[PDB]
Amino acid sequence: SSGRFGARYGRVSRRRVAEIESEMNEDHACPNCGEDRVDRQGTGIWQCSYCDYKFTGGSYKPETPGGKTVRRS
Amino acid sequence: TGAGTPSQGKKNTTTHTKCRRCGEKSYHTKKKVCSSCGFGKSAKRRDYEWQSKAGE
Amino acid sequence: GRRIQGQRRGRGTSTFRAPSHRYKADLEHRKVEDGDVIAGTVVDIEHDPARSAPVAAVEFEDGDRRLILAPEGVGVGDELQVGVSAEIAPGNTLPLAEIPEGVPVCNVESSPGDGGKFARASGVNAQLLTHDRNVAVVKLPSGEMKRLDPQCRATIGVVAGGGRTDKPFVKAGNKHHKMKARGTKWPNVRGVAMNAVDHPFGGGGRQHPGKPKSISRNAPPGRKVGDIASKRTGRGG
RNA sequence: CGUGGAAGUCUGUUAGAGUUGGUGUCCUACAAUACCCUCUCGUGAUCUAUGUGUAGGGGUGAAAGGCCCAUCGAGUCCGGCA
RNA sequence: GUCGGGUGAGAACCCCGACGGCCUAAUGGAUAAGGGUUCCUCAGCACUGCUGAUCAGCUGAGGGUUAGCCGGUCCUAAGUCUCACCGCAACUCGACUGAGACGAAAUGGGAAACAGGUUAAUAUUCCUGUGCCAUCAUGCAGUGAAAGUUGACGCCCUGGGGUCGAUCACGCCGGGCAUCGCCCGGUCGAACCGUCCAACUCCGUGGAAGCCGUAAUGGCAGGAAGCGGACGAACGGCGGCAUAGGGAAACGUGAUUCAACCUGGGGCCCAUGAAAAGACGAGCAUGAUGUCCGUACCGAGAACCGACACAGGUGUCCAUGGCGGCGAAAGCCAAGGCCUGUCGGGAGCAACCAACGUUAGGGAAUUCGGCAAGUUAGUCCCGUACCUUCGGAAGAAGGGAUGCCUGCUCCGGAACGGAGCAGGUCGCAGUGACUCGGAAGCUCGGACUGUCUAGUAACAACAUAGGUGACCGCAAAUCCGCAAGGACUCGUACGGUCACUGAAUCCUGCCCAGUGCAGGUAUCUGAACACCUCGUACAAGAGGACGAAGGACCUGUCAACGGCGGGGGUCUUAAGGUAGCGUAGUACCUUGCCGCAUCAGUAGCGGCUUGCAUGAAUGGAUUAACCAGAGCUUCACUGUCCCAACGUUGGGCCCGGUGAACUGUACAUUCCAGUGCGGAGUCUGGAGACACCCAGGGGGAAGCGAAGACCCUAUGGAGCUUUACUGCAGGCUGUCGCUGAGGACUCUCACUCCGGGAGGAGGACACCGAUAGCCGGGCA
RNA sequence: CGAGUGGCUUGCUACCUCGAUGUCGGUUCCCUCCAUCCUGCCCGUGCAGAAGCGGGCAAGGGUGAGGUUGUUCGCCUAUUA
RNA sequence: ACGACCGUAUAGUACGAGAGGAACUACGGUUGGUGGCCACUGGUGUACCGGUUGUUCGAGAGAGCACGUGCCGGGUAGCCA
Ligand SMILES: COc1ccc(C[C@H]2NC[C@H](O)[C@H]2OC(C)=O)cc1
Ligand SMILES: [Cl-]
Ligand SMILES: [Cl-]
Ligand SMILES: [Cl-]
Ligand SMILES: [K+]
Ligand SMILES: [Mg+2]
Ligand SMILES: [Mg+2]
Ligand SMILES: [Mg+2]
Ligand SMILES: [Mg+2]
Ligand SMILES: [Mg+2]
Ligand SMILES: [Mg+2]
Ligand SMILES: [Mg+2]
Ligand SMILES: [Mg+2]
Ligand SMILES: [Mg+2]
Ligand SMILES: [Mg+2]
Ligand SMILES: [Mg+2]
Ligand SMILES: [Mg+2]
Ligand SMILES: [Mg+2]
Ligand SMILES: [Mg+2]
Ligand SMILES: [Mg+2]
Ligand SMILES: [Mg+2]
Ligand SMILES: [Mg+2]
Ligand SMILES: [Mg+2]
Ligand SMILES: [Mg+2]
Ligand SMILES: [Mg+2]
Ligand SMILES: [Mg+2]
Ligand SMILES: [Mg+2]
Ligand SMILES: [Mg+2]
Ligand SMILES: [Mg+2]
Ligand SMILES: [Mg+2]
Ligand SMILES: [Mg+2]
Ligand SMILES: [Mg+2]
Ligand SMILES: [Mg+2]
Ligand SMILES: [Mg+2]
Ligand SMILES: [Mg+2]
Ligand SMILES: [Mg+2]
Ligand SMILES: [Mg+2]
Ligand SMILES: [Mg+2]
Ligand code: NA
Ligand code: NA
Ligand code: NA
Ligand code: NA
Ligand code: NA
Ligand code: NA
Ligand code: NA
Ligand code: NA
Ligand code: NA
Ligand code: NA
Ligand code: NA
Ligand code: NA
Ligand code: NA
Ligand code: NA
Ligand code: NA
Ligand code: NA
Ligand SMILES: [Sr+2]
Ligand SMILES: [Sr+2]
Ligand SMILES: [Sr+2]
Ligand SMILES: [Sr+2]
Ligand SMILES: [Sr+2]
Ligand SMILES: [Sr+2]
Ligand SMILES: [Sr+2]
Ligand SMILES: [Sr+2]
Ligand SMILES: [Sr+2]
Ligand SMILES: [Sr+2]
Ligand SMILES: [Sr+2]
Ligand SMILES: [Sr+2]
Ligand SMILES: [Sr+2]
Ligand SMILES: [Sr+2]
Ligand SMILES: [Sr+2]
Ligand SMILES: [Sr+2]
Ligand SMILES: [Sr+2]
Ligand SMILES: [Sr+2]
Ligand SMILES: [Sr+2]
Ligand SMILES: [Sr+2]
Ligand SMILES: [Sr+2]
Ligand SMILES: [Sr+2]
Ligand SMILES: [Sr+2]
Ligand SMILES: [Sr+2]
Ligand SMILES: [Sr+2]
Ligand SMILES: [Sr+2]
Ligand SMILES: [Sr+2]
Ligand SMILES: [Sr+2]
Ligand SMILES: [Sr+2]
Ligand SMILES: [Sr+2]
Ligand SMILES: [Sr+2]
Ligand SMILES: [Sr+2]
Ligand SMILES: [Sr+2]
Ligand SMILES: [Sr+2]
Ligand SMILES: [Sr+2]
Ligand SMILES: [Sr+2]
Ligand SMILES: [Sr+2]
Ligand SMILES: [Sr+2]
Ligand SMILES: [Sr+2]
Ligand SMILES: [Sr+2]
Ligand SMILES: [Sr+2]
Ligand SMILES: [Sr+2]
Ligand SMILES: [Sr+2]
Repeated sequence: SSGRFGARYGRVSRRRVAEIESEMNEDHACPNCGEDRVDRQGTGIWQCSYCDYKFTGGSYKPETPGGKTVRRS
Repeated sequence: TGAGTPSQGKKNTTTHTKCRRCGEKSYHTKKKVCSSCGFGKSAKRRDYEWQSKAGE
Repeated sequence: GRRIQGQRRGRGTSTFRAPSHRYKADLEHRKVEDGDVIAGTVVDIEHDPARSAPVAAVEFEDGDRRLILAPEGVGVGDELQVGVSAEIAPGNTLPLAEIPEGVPVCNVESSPGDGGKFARASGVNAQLLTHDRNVAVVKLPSGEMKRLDPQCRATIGVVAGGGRTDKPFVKAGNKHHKMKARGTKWPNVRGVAMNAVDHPFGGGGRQHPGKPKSISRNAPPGRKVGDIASKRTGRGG
């Protein structure tokens, strides 16, 4: 996904951007319904194209490992 | 770019203008203060002892 | 010599100031008398230029439209409650006394009613541990055990925008854009690359500091550079 | 295979910005930093106008002791001063 | 520029005509700033004008700028000021907090104007026609009225609507050309009023289990398509405006591609892309009012800044004129502008110089070095290595094609769009000019884009992402202020401060003795106040007791300053150099030795390598990609060279006019020798020497230009450093005051902080004032 | 071992110039010296010849092209009387 | 204003066991330098003639511009090596 970076920057810098942007562009399950229609609107801002539910999540993930710990207690 | 002749070409800004108080072309239209009589800065007229030789 | 960069900072000139006129809101907790009967609906989720994390727009029962420090999971339509008898749900603000032990909390107050000081950055959280009639022990994001007044308010959940530090900036331009939204002079020229006149580490035929880097706490501004009062340096040992 | 159209991405005297070599021309100059060809950048940490801020042991400085009105390893003016 | 002509006392350069040229993002059009009358007219030539002048931006005298609807004015932006408050010895000084005001003329927001006519000079301002806005008054309607909407918004890609323009087709009007019958121009008509509505959104119907849809993404039983409907755009269409205006005339119609303008879809952010006034919401008639300021002209190779009529510098809009082509490219040409990048005349016009063309054979032999020049070149097809971070390398390399003419095919709705086929055919040459890469390899450096010495350094230097260490829980760390106060901070450890290293990959050894920092500390040392002894009718003073930080001492720490040897089969001073790399941009010896390559190679590359004096974030090694960075090799090319020639343009030379400067103790026609403070046109001896003038290239005048930058000297200066001398800020710490009640402790009432408040936290501490000790190139 | 000549190297001195006599190497253009490398004429020879070695007179003319290196110097190549 | 060299004949000779191997003299040429000249060869030749690309003058004809010839081909005199 880091083909835009060309022959520049190096492995680790463009491998970590490719991995993070791959998981960001993925089909995510919505907290309102159950559909795989959540897209990123900006830094930390997520929204479902189905029910128009705009929510807060991680910067690049819609759910962080720490955000899932909150539900437990 | 040279600091001399080619840098003089950009000089079309008006700063020092005719003062309402003293009549000298020293009223800075951006600072709103006169460099000659001190209009805009002080009620008292700008004067200094160094404007003349010490014993005069 | 000449005053160092750290001394130019304090003067508070344009170059060193934060673009305050471009900032949205000072995210503080709402002021309630007692009774808890203050709740609101989340209207929008906005980007906050001050902290690079998202912020939630909430419209309260008494007609007050204020931006609040958004925890993770808070979305449009959701109802948030602020007060003593508030529900123990993520996104609600209640004093540390009413919040159960072992629950991740954010935007914690130092002194009761200050509006929140601790655990506000992207994805961080404070952990409430021990309870008492006098003290509420909270474990801050640095790992420090902070003894606080149980009357200090806090919001349940971790702060939104988690994992921001995970992705590299890759290029200088990305750093440039972030820095233009902060109160920092960037790029950073090393003192060792400067002249003797400009910095304690300046000068020489080759680049190296002129004395050891570990400076005393008692050092005056102009000399306090490098490793400030270091207990140790290095990785090993 | 196509679609898509990313990029401190490439070519480019587009506009614009910059200034490598010629150690060419000039060197009582057209010019107290100019001319010509050549050359670099040209969607970005880009360029630019106007307005606005920071002032002299002080600013400002991607740091060359660079720049702060042809003035800088401490501006300029007058005074100390004959 | 040239030939005629005009005016004039006078004409190369003032004016008319013709012919010939120049400018095309400008040499055209409109403007901002800035200038300030430079604008127009008349009269002039003493001044100014690179010559001349009858001309003029010159001299003199007159004249010239007309606004409800174009700016200003109003609003608010970064931010500024004033007042109050507070500080300060004090203020014309100073941060905060309040209130007020100021802050946008091209280019932020914003009530309303269009078309034509007119002057020597103004013009959406005057005049004609038409229109529009606001306020107020009267009348009618209305009692709604403020919720909401608008003002009002980033970057990238893109669809749809659509005007001007451009082009095509055909018709009409006018012109041009004259083998043809082609070519050029025109064919007009606003604001405004009215009306139409695509996109988006929504409603009803419908009932898709696979269909609907796009350039693309996409949409749906949470209800798809289809059908009906609500809301709803243009600076656009349409009608009026218009027996208005304009044109000599005709006074068109259709189309394509479509700037403006309108309206959607998509993607990006560790970046989130103003505010306020105002408007809408919220009708209509008639009438009144609409003041004040700007308005000329230039806007540049002569109206601005640069002392100049300066080859410099200086913002915006016209980015859609034609051919050309990918093109806002070249070249050529319109519209418009100009012959003022303002001295001319003459000589085949010599030498010499600047720019430049062409040179046979050789082909880098030139030189520090291919510096300079040249070679290559557009487009299509074939084809393409090592290495690599798999992106790239790559337009690698190499090979072929390329025009015109006739007739056609395919894609598309179509283009005056694109891709091909067959036949014919011309030249030395078909990207025919123009436009337009020379290619390959080895090594060094820095990873990359970026930054820099305005004016001799663009680089390997700075920056960078990335790596790392340090400080700090926010009444913080760091920093500014004398103070009142302030930045960081609308910030809170995924933060931000202070430093080092400098992408990725593989790694980053050993040393804490010294120095630095930090922690600890029985004991030692450690100031002042208070306390005790002596002394003094008191005081000075002497001693003691207690003992803070600090020091001694101990420990931790090197991705902290740094270190990693001599000797022998330990010693200094802690350790004794590990991976690697290595004759290095680090190797003195040194052109090290061997090999490659060349006829020959102090070069370059590889290997070896005992390294004068490599080595691991003072980072070591390595490395794809990138580079106006340093070195080397090859192919190609060539006037760099052998070795120079001829030519072209501007000078140079002669003539008219204009007209400086540098320099000057005097004398001066010198030459060879000598002498002399040892580097003489001038002294001595000889030699030579008739005067003046033109052109030349620069041998001499230790030529001209600058009170030597080097070096030394001066009880000269400045910047910089430090364990130099002496001090000054600052930090830490004790003590006294503020400061209170019952060697450890409780409390609350000062005081501080949090809270809107109630009240909460803290608390005689802290802050502050004073003093004492320690640290203290931060500063003098 | 002794005696000298030169003024190209180096060193020494501090006379001249610090109100300035522009550096090294190279280049280009001119003149000169002889202690002669070649060429002319000679003497000797461990001179058969050929090719040399050594010496004398002699400055008319000539003494060139290249590879490394900024180099002067020097090393190297092929030509050359 | 000439310097120098190579070659042929002398001669496979003198000399010498052989190997090897001269000279006087007479000739031909080369090289460097020098002065002059252009029939010949070569260069130039923005005199001139032709071809041809783009654009403008409507086409044609005939022309302008494309840096002081648009480019390409040929090239007289002169000047030159
Ligand atoms: C090579 O090193 C050099 C040293 C000094 C000089 C100059 C001096 N030489 C003659 C005079 O003493 C002086 O002349 C000047 C100053 O013009 C030149 C070169
Ligand atoms: Cl950051
Ligand atoms: Cl105006
Ligand atoms: Cl669309
Ligand atoms: K001197
Ligand atoms: Mg806040
Ligand atoms: Mg900033
Ligand atoms: Mg840096
Ligand atoms: Mg430096
Ligand atoms: Mg210092
Ligand atoms: Mg370094
Ligand atoms: Mg270093
Ligand atoms: Mg500015
Ligand atoms: Mg320096
Ligand atoms: Mg007149
Ligand atoms: Mg006019
Ligand atoms: Mg002029
Ligand atoms: Mg040739
Ligand atoms: Mg040579
Ligand atoms: Mg070159
Ligand atoms: Mg078709
Ligand atoms: Mg090297
Ligand atoms: Mg670089
Ligand atoms: Mg570096
Ligand atoms: Mg420079
Ligand atoms: Mg550069
Ligand atoms: Mg870093
Ligand atoms: Mg870091
Ligand atoms: Mg080697
Ligand atoms: Mg180490
Ligand atoms: Mg002197
Ligand atoms: Mg010196
Ligand atoms: Mg001094
Ligand atoms: Mg307070
Ligand atoms: Mg000092
Ligand atoms: Mg001289
Ligand atoms: Mg002799
Ligand atoms: Mg001679
Ligand atoms: Na694809
Ligand atoms: Na240049
Ligand atoms: Na660059
Ligand atoms: Na100063
Ligand atoms: Na003239
Ligand atoms: Na309309
Ligand atoms: Na770039
Ligand atoms: Na140590
Ligand atoms: Na070392
Ligand atoms: Na030439
Ligand atoms: Na001379
Ligand atoms: Na100095
Ligand atoms: Na002698
Ligand atoms: Na020389
Ligand atoms: Na001779
Ligand atoms: Na040599
Ligand atoms: Sr320039
Ligand atoms: Sr300006
Ligand atoms: Sr003032
Ligand atoms: Sr006074
Ligand atoms: Sr706050
Ligand atoms: Sr508050
Ligand atoms: Sr240093
Ligand atoms: Sr270690
Ligand atoms: Sr680019
Ligand atoms: Sr480019
Ligand atoms: Sr140079
Ligand atoms: Sr010139
Ligand atoms: Sr110059
Ligand atoms: Sr040139
Ligand atoms: Sr004085
Ligand atoms: Sr104009
Ligand atoms: Sr006259
Ligand atoms: Sr005029
Ligand atoms: Sr205003
Ligand atoms: Sr405006
Ligand atoms: Sr369209
Ligand atoms: Sr005007
Ligand atoms: Sr100009
Ligand atoms: Sr014209
Ligand atoms: Sr003139
Ligand atoms: Sr020719
Ligand atoms: Sr060469
Ligand atoms: Sr060479
Ligand atoms: Sr080819
Ligand atoms: Sr590296
Ligand atoms: Sr610059
Ligand atoms: Sr690295
Ligand atoms: Sr230590
Ligand atoms: Sr070793
Ligand atoms: Sr001369
Ligand atoms: Sr002699
Ligand atoms: Sr001889
Ligand atoms: Sr020498
Ligand atoms: Sr040597
Ligand atoms: Sr013979
Ligand atoms: Sr024989
Ligand atoms: Sr011509
Ligand atoms: Sr060509």
